[PDB]
Amino acid sequence: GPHMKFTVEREHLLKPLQQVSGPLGGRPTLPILGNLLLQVADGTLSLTGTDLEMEMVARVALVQPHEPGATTVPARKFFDICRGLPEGAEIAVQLEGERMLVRSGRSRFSLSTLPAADFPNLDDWQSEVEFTLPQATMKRLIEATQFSMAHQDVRYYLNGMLFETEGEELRTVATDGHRLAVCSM
Amino acid sequence: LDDWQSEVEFTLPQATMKRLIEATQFSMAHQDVRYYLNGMLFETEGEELRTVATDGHRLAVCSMPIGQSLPSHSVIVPRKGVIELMRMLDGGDNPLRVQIGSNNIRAHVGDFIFTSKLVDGRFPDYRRVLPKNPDKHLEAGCDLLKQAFARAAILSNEKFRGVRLYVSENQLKITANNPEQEEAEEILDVTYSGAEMEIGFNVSYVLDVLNALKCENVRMMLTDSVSSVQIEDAASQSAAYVVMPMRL
Amino acid sequence: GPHMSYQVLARKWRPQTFADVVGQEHVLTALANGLSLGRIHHAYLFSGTRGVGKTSIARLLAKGLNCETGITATPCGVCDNCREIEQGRFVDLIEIDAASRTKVEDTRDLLDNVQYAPARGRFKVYLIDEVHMLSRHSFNALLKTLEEPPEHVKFLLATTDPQKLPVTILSRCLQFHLKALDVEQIRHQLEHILNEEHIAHEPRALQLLARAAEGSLRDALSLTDQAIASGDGQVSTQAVSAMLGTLDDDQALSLVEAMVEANGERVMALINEAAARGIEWEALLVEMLGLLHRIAMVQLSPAALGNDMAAIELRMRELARTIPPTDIQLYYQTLLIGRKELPYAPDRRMGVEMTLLRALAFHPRM
Amino acid sequence: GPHMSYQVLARKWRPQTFADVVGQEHVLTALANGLSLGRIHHAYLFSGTRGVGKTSIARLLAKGLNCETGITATPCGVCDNCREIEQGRFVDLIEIDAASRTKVEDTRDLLDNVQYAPARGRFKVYLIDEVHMLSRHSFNALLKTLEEPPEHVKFLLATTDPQKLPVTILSRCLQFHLKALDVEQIRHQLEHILNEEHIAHEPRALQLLARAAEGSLRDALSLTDQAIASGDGQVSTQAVSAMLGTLDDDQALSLVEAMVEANGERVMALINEAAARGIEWEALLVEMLGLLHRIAMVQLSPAALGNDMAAIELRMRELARTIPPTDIQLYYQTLLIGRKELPYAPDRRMGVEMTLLRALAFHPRMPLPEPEV
Amino acid sequence: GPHMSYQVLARKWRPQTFADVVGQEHVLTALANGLSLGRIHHAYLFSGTRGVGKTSIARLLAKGLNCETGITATPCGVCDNCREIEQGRFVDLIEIDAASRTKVEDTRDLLDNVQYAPARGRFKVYLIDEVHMLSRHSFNALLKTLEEPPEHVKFLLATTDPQKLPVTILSRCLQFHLKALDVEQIRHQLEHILNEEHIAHEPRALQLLARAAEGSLRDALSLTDQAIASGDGQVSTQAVSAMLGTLDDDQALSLVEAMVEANGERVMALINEAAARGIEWEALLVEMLGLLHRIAMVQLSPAALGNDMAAIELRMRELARTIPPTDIQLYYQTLLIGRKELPYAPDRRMGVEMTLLRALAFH
Amino acid sequence: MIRLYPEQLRAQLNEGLRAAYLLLGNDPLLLQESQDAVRQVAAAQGFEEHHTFSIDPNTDWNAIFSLCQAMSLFASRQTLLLLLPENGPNAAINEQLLTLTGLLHDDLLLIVRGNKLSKAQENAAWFTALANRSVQVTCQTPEQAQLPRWVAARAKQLNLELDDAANQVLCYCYEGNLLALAQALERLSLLWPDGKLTLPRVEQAVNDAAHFTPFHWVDALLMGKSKRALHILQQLRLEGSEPVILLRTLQRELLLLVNLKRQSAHTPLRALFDKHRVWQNRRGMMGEALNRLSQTQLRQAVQLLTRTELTLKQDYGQSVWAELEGLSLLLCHKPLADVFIDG
DNA sequence: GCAGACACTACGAGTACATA
DNA sequence: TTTTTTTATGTACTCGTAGTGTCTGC
Ligand SMILES: Nc1ncnc2c1ncn2[C@@H]1O[C@H](COP(=O)(O)OP(=O)(O)O)[C@@H](O)[C@H]1O
Ligand SMILES: Nc1ncnc2c1ncn2[C@@H]1O[C@H](COP(=O)(O)OP(=O)(O)O)[C@@H](O)[C@H]1O
Ligand SMILES: Nc1ncnc2c1ncn2[C@@H]1O[C@H](COP(=O)(O)OP(=O)(O)O)[C@@H](O)[C@H]1O
Ligand code: BEF
Ligand code: BEF
Ligand code: BEF
Ligand SMILES: [Mg+2]
Ligand SMILES: [Mg+2]
Ligand SMILES: [Mg+2]
Ligand SMILES: [Zn+2]
Ligand SMILES: [Zn+2]
Repeated sequence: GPHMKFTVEREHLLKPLQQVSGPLGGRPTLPILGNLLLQVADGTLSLTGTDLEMEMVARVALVQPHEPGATTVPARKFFDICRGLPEGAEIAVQLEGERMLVRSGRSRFSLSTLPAADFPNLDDWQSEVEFTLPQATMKRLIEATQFSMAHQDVRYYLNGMLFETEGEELRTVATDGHRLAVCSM
Repeated sequence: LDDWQSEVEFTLPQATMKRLIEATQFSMAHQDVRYYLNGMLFETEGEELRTVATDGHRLAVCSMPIGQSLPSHSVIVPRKGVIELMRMLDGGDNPLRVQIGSNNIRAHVGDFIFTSKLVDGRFPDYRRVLPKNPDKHLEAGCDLLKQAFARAAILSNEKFRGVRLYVSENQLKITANNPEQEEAEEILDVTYSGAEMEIGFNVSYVLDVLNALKCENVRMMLTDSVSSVQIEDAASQSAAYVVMPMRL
Repeated sequence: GPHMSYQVLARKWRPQTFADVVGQEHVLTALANGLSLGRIHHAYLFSGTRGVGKTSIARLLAKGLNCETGITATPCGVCDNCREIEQGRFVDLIEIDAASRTKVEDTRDLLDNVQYAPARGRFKVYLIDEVHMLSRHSFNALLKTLEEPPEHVKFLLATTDPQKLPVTILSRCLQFHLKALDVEQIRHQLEHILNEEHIAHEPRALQLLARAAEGSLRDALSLTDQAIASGDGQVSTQAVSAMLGTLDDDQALSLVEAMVEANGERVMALINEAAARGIEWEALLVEMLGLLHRIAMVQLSPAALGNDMAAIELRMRELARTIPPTDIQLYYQTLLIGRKELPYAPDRRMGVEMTLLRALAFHPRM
Repeated sequence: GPHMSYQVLARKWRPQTFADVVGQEHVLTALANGLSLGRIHHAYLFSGTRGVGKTSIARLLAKGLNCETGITATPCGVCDNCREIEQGRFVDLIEIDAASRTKVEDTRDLLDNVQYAPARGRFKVYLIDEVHMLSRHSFNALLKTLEEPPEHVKFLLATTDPQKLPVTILSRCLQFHLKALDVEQIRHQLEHILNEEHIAHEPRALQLLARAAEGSLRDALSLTDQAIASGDGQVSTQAVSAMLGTLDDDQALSLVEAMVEANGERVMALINEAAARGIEWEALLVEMLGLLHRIAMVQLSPAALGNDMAAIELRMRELARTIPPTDIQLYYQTLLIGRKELPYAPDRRMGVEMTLLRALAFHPRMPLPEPEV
Repeated sequence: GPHMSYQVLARKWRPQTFADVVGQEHVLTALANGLSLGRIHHAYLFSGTRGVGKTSIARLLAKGLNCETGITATPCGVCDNCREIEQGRFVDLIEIDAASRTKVEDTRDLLDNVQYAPARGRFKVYLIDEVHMLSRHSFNALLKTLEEPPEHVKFLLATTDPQKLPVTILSRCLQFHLKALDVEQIRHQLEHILNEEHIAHEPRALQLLARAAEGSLRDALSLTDQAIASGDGQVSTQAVSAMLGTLDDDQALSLVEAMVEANGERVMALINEAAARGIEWEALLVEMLGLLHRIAMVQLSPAALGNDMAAIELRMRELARTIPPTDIQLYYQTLLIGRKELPYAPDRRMGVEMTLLRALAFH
Repeated sequence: MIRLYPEQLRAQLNEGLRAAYLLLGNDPLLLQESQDAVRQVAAAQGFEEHHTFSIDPNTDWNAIFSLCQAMSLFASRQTLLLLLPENGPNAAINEQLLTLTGLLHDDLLLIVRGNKLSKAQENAAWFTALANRSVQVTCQTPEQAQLPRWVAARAKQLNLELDDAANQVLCYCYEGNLLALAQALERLSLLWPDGKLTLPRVEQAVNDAAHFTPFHWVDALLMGKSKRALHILQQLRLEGSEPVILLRTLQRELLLLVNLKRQSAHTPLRALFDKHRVWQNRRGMMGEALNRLSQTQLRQAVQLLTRTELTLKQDYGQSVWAELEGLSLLLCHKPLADVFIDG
């Protein structure tokens, strides 16, 4: 039914694919979780990758003509297709019937997909604490107190960072046990 | 261990032996019923020290001229000895002194001489294995072919990494399938002229060959679908490879 | 360092041509008809007792399948492919020491590379020897390749016995039962081999070697090589008689008549004398069974004795006259059971003594 | 035309339409009725002895399911999908040689790939052949998928010894047992094969092949090819008889009748004739034991004789009527002891001679007379 | 043609509420009484045999623990979360096929979601089907999760061979044992199933199906699918009569009963059945010998076994006492001689035929 | 080191903790429930953080990390729960335990859990150094004759009423498998909160899941009870021990019994048992066993047993396990076999 | 560069099971 | 209260470890 049209370049497609398919390694329980969700909405590409715990969504501008739709592609195969193609080459994509065909002029691949309805998404919620923190400040917050985490601990909550906020300041608690760390930016 | 007779001395930089072994190591048998098939054949000629490795379905022969008179002698060295010898190669400035015997291979590198036992068998005649007629010959860019084959192989069948060449006038079409049917097609502009032809064959082997030689422009020679393909570089003829087709 | 290493007759005289094979007329005719007529098959298993030639027939078939002349019934013997198969270098004849390479891992490995085209020959022959020692998983792994192999690959199986194979594999090959070779074929082949090898031989010695081999070229030929070491340069009747432990004398029938008359002392004295002289015991009981058979046969139908039996008729016919027909069969059964239990006895002489006492227990009155 | 390629009778003559099967009724009818009524169960196991058709029946059913038109019990031989499965390597039929796929590392990958939709036809048919070879972890992995597979996946399991499977797998899937064929069906199939092959044949040779096939059609076809090779391209009673080692020569009834009539000279003459014929003695003894067994069975009930044995039925009936059961049992026991002692006899001919002689001299109505006292 | 795909009766008639579970009154009532009140152990191990309801009951607990109404022994009828669990998709129940997930590199990750917040509805609850395939280290991870389980989560568990679990986890888990269905239960359930859709049925076919089911309900449903197939949309006595060649079991006692006399066609019918069935002839004769030996035992002791063939405690006893012990000893001699010489017969069928003929030759 | 019973370990738990605790003895479930009671008592007390460590050779001591360093956010004391190997530890682990005790903090508790140790393992360096302040306690499952009282006492502790018939069917179905017994008790309590269970459905909620070690098998066979022995063999199903253990057992007692019958004409059976102290709970159970036999009876038993001995090991028979059913049942009503088998 | 990540692949061991 | 006592050979599986390709923001 749905038939999407990609017309993109490698340099503007390699990095979003890396950021969306990095954590997607290994074998997930639902086979769709091992798959990468492609959505073509307006002049926008949405690449979604999940592990039932975290979702990475990359947005890519579509300057060249396109067609809206939604499908899912084996992440490793699609990434290896986009990788290795000649630098500056244009990837065109048409999802016909069951299979998705990618083309780079002199190359053509036909990849098997899975219906987009099967892909899980995280329900909307209310964001209590919304802020626009400077990126460098968040980087400092993470790095100055991330070396102490106590990964793989019996507490089953000592394994994660804590974030506390008050007024115009915030702190990151490095729950570790024999180690503690805090950062006040 | 004592010394040996029939002991010809070699004087060659470690880079020469490294190039040779790296040229014919990926096609050396690993735990196969043909016991002589393991290891490499080192054969001495007045022109070079030719070396031959084969699984029965990948025949890689390298020929680097040595510049010394060599009495004709054919040796087979097992896989373990070859791997160890390749590990002991480095630097490229020291002259390696390879000493052959009836049942042993010794080698002087720097200040140390190491030895390896020698497989007892009669290795096949590689020249007969090489095709007797290169009637259909084509040349294509080495890196272009390598990239195209990697692209095609990324959808190839997992256990049997098998693709299919279709050679038409100045065109190579790579087609690959797999379980959970997926089709990979890629077209390359090549320097070919002759009869239209199709041939199925393993793609891991061809990617390995192209990785080993890595010239500017490769050329392969072939006659018929059942016929094996003989791939070498178009610059020289020092290294040749033979890949046996899939299907039949 | 002799010619390679086959100074032994067992390896030197393996046939190289269908014309050079002895016996096996039915299977040779079938293979020749199949090769010439065009009816070819992908899986032949040759089943028969040891030293009959199933490995040799398989290798000769492999030659015939890959001769440059074409698919020829008789291999060239001189063409390059035949020479390579003789040397073992031929990269399409994949011989398997299946008794040694038993793991299903290696069977799977050799089945993965079946799709490849043959390197030089027409057919990629998978000669498998001692198939019956494949692990059950290996047998079942061979199934879908044996049934429908690609057009270019042909399987050869060479097993000592066919019944150990699963009934699935046994139903996917041509079962060629190699008929065991009778005495005359062995004698003629041995005489021809010795004439080619230029060593003097006596016909009766060859008859002994034939009758002691129980139908096997390899067994008889190994026995001849053993005799050559004993009998200096010649297979002489005396040397092979002493080595093989044959019953040259007449003590066999003497202790037969002692045993059937319940003469325990006489039987024990004869056994002691034979052991002192250095007799062999299995041949003793074989001779017992033969003499008892002759006695019974002339008890039923007279004038049945021949040569030595016809000479010792003066005793044999008297024994047939005095011994009832019922007791002859019982003596024969007891002696053959004793021969069956000879391996299961710590001392061979003690086993023969046990057998004779079991026989005498039929009439142990005195 | 006759298409002279001479390529293995077994593979050339594998059934391709739903009607070419040898005559398995209780499974072909069930499959056809299921496909007609729309009850396409998602998993079912074919069992039965070697070479009856289960691997062939699975291919026919995959042909029927994935036909271009609507699901039809009798597949067509013209549409693209049926032609492809006919030629093998069909796109949607995944034929898994399970004997080569036993590690759980591959069954897990199979269940990983099962989700993706097929491209052609309706279903993707997983024909897992030799199921009983899968390792235990593979079976447990297959369990949950077999209970509730996706909408478009059918599992064609075929095996030889279903009792090896874990009982839960037997529960998950249907069970079709393919009975070993009768002699009439297999002989008719051999007649059809040879007639279409344009090869002359003799009825006795076909009956011999059917008898020696042990009720499995591939055995008969392999034997037919071996006999075609054995003869000069023609199936003849003489060639089949000499190749099988059977004793149709001089029958065996003469020998047993000489036994019951206590004529040692006739037994000797027949033994000498067989020896000149170069026959194997253990086969002769097996034939005599079989004759005795059939005589006893007919004495209990005259309808025990087989139609393939209708050549000597009058003398069979007469011997059943004359000899008392006890003498038959004594002959059977004596000959069976002789066969047991054959490997340990000094010579097979001599051992069989003495077995015949022992079974003769112990005959109560006419024993061998005591010589003098 | 390609329409009306009647999927398996094993999957279509899968129970939805505790009122649709046939048999297993003890488990149903125990969990019903336990759900009204809050005493819920953190792990429920289900065990039984092939195809009874362990998975079905586990689906029912996922139905019950998670509902808009709350923890209810009574069903929900329709409510989002439990509605969602009628089909496959559901957020706070994840069904780990433990057979496909045996290594720690998978099960540690799966159990690592226990410390995340539960999805819509309380009681993050997952069903680790066929637990006996977990690796040892996987069991250690499961134990470390069970010893300190988060209060907001629970998780069920199922198997078929409970002896393979470590004693620690078995002792921790509140094991329910699920019994094999009785013949009457399966028969009535199959009657109901056949009446439900459209298929006519006669009772004898259903007793035969229940007897051949060996107690598993899923087995009965597979055999009723086969019966419908063979019978052309009607499970009459003839299709199940074709099945009767498989479910016909009592054969070794009838031949023993017919040996002591000349019954005529009984021996021929029984040997025909044995040949067409192809069971182990050596085992057949060994069973013959065992029956005959226990008969000889009964001759010298009026009630020697008693528990032998309770269904044939009114016919086997006659030949256990009426037949003289000397005849029994002679028959034992005949059968022993037959077994000793059986493998050397031309065929083992011929050998057993000859044993029967020798037995019938004397008396 | 005190070597007491858990019925007193509860008392020492109620009083001041006597440093490290070591509870031992092969336990179906009593070890785990004692551990749970220790856990709840500690949670009531200071120590709350139960760190689980598996004592095993070839496994390094990560406990030193807890031993050398103190907790920083919530000290709250803590307890090291050690799981011993089923054969006991080795000298290296035994001395590293002493090193750990040398690293012991005042808020640290050492709990060592395992089965009975060897004398050298019992008298290791760590136990010897801890003999001054630590305690030792051991327990074992009740026997067959001791089961009914234990079950009734547990029922009275759980405030649910039982009956004689219910206790009989429980001790038959669950004989020594207390985990199954406890689960069945909970199931009967939850199924009917009436509090009155006499024989209404106790069989309905109880299966046949119990352990059966071979020593009792002859205890039935010596009576020659056909139905009882057959039921015992049917109970042995699904926990089926390989035949060799059962065969070794009955050949042991039958050789002993045949020697006893040979010597019966000599010094009487009691003073003969004085040599045969096989602790069959009196050596008198064998005394009433030997009352019902004969020399020919022993011959008929030994012939079948020795024929089976070569029937399973010479040719690897598959029915041989079921042969244990054959041999045990035929002896029940066979005063003496009139040859006809004489194997 | 580049070393360290990071993956990936192969090997031994310990364990569980099967079959002759 | 400590008490006897079957194997060879093969096949899988899962957990460490070890060695190596490859390549990424460092
Ligand atoms: N049919 C035969 N013709 C000629 N020589 C034979 C024949 N059979 C056996 N031999 C001799 O026996 C030796 C071993 O034969 P081989 O074929 O290995 O027997 P096997 O069937 O037992 O492997 C050969 O080298 C050859 O000398
Ligand atoms: N029912 C049948 N009809 C026709 N040929 C058959 C039949 N069964 C077996 N065969 C013959 O046996 C050959 C292989 O049969 P196959 O179906 O592989 O048996 P299996 O069930 O053992 O795999 C076929 O090529 C065919 O010639
Ligand atoms: N108590 C039951 N009520 C209804 N159907 C049942 C019951 N038990 C088993 N079944 C049937 O058997 C099929 C498989 O049941 P399942 O619960 O998976 O058995 P298992 O205990 O072996 O996992 C179900 O689809 C259902 O049809
Ligand atoms: F039987 Be032979 F010696 F291969
Ligand atoms: F040859 Be069949 F698949 F047993
Ligand atoms: F799914 Be059940 F355990 F057969
Ligand atoms: Mg051989
Ligand atoms: Mg098949
Ligand atoms: Mg289940
Ligand atoms: Zn069609
Ligand atoms: Zn609900």
